[PDB]
Amino acid sequence: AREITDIKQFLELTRRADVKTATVKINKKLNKAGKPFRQTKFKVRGSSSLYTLVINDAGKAKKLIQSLPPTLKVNRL
Amino acid sequence: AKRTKKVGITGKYGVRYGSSLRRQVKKLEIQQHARYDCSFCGKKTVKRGAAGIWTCSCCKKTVAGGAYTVSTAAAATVRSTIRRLREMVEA
Amino acid sequence: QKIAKTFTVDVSSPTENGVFDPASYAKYLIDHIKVEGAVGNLGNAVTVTEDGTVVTVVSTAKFSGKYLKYLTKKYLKKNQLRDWIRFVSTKTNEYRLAFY
Amino acid sequence: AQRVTFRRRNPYNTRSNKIKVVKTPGGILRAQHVKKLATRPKCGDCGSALQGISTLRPRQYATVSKTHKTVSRAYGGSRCANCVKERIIRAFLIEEQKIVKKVVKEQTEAAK
Amino acid sequence: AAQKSFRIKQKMAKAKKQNRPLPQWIRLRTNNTIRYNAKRRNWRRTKMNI
RNA sequence: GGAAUCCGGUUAAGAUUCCGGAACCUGGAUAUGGAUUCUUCACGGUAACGUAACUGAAUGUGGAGACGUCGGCGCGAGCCCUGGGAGGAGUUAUCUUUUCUUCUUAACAGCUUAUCACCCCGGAAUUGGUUUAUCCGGAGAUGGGGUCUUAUGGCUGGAAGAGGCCAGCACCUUUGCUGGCUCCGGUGCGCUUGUGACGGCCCGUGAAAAUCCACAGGAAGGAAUAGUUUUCAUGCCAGGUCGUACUGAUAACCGCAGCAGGUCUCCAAGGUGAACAGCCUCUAGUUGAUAGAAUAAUGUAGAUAAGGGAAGUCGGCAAAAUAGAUCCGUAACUUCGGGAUAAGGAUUGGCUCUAAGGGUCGGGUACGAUCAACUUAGAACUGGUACGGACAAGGGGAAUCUG
Repeated sequence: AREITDIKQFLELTRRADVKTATVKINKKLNKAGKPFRQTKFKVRGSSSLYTLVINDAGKAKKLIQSLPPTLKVNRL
Repeated sequence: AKRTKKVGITGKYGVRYGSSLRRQVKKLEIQQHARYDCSFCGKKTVKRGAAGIWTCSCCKKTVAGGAYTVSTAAAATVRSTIRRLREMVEA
Repeated sequence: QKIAKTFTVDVSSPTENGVFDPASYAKYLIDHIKVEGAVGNLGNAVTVTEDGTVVTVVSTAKFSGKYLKYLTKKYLKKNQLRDWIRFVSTKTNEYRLAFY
Repeated sequence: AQRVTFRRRNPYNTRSNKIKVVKTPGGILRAQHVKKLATRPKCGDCGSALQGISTLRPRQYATVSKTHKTVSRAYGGSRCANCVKERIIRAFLIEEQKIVKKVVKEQTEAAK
Repeated sequence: AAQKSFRIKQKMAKAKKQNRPLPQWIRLRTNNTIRYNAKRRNWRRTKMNI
């Protein structure tokens, strides 16, 4: 119930030792006039709040899932 | 225009109550609903709030007074009596 | 502002079952589409083509998918093809006629 | 035209039983109970609402930090920067007049 | 009533269990003269008066 | 009065209580980070004041809790009305780009958002600003620039994965599986409601306490070879007891009863119409009340009557007549407010036109584009002179006794 806007602040969140799980939600949207694009939502579940990171650039999305820790129970869609 | 001839504010009572009783009400309801000069800021803002209570809008000072006018005829001469009696003490 | 819309009809399924023809159906859209409220004022702003099995309107005037369904349900009522032929959208603005 | 009910067992339209009708993600109307509105804090001298102070119901002032309930001055969330201002004028001039009132009697005891 | 105290809900709990006929094996007992439940209550024939 | 919970789903019957997701509060321990510190207990702003924090006991002060009623105005929410588009259903002798319907976004959280109020610059008569309502200004207006309250709204997270509407395949099955679309507007003396700034009224000025916070005060504890802080962030634990089904009434209550009686309250669609009136419909809910056949008298309820019009009768009892709106015209008397809808007259449909009443945009230091309203007045035509066509809806006057 809280958006995280800094991508490096999102990465320090995943190693906060209560975040056991996360999810990657993909939404088909349009880029404000025409063609569709792929937005992805990186939701980590903390012990008292859910943090969300929206990523519009689908290339930068690919460099982020490899940046996730190997222990996180990532639930794709 | 001039809406009523003589009833004035008391035309809200209509035809009731007896004309001499609506004349004595009109003498005082003009006085209690009028704005008076503030003694303190010199503005005409003092309106009654309740019987004997007279509050000023700006400078917000609330002065106690008569029930329908700010200064009654009795208490004005009282204030000048005690004014006279006090200067017989300092002299 | 000027941009063209395309409303395609799939009349395949009843023409392989004999009840239906697309040529008179393609004719029926021409002499019944109202452009500014009058029939016959089509004039290249709305064209009706017919690919033998795919009827397609290319529209710049006001012409809705609600109006293509209305003119088709009006057509099947004239030719008694209701209770056999339904009008079904399979995608956005790509339509289809159902047999049985 | 979707009529609505109360959600608690108080069926009367009291002060503690206000209703705002809201649309849920189920596409239906449902009433939600709204708490009574917070008043602003008022100044201890002039009575006006004093600015910079958040307006919460009184027990919600224990959940918020110090900077929601204060301004940065003497008499922060108690007086209103103009009653504080006249307080400094009045404290200075009377206590300076008391310095005058000391020595103006020290000439009368020196000349009687 | 529909929002009760426990002392009222306790007295309906007892009077619910007394809302039954005789056990039918009672009538077969030696020298049993009880023919039927003569204290049976119904909600629309006699109110409990709490 | 009051600490704090919402959405979606599930049952034969429970749900703000269960399930999935997502929050918040209280009490409690507590660890790490951020902050503060060599000027020990933070800095910035002229100021209103700002913030991720930024020690503060005794005692004192203050605020919140904490408050009438009515009127009009502004704003919001929901509903209603309406346009395009994307689906579905109905009508189709003829007509109808048509009729109906789905198009939704909770609590909570981050950013932003306002009337009022306040601050700075400036110093106003040729008085200016301004409300629907006339109040404000040298005790500092108009103006330029700002600060705050966050009711409220917008965006994002919650959240599309949910809910909705559809389509295509499957099948004795638990019942599936897979796709789409879920979009952008407009309007208002509309209805309900909340709210704000006001105004009227009172010989009526329209509760209290728990509880919470702030301020003042400076007791006291405090770092430099290292402390201070847990009103900042995250972390951990727990939150007992009792009620929770159903009716709420022409069958669940009280009336000896499954009695035309009585019994407190919330929500509240469309048309006509001033209207929460009557009359008709949508959603939802009923179709319950012993029936069948005949149509005597007399009833009860509803009506109509030629000519006369109270002759009936204790008495115009009962019924009839009148009635809405617009325009005209209104008497005696009066406590001058009234009487008064006095009395008494005229008009009223449908259709086709005319005229007047508005919003927003660009003018360097006279106008035009465009958009959106129902109100009022008039003209022509028309009809078995009808038109408040049903519904709804004053009879009036001249006096006497009396309060």
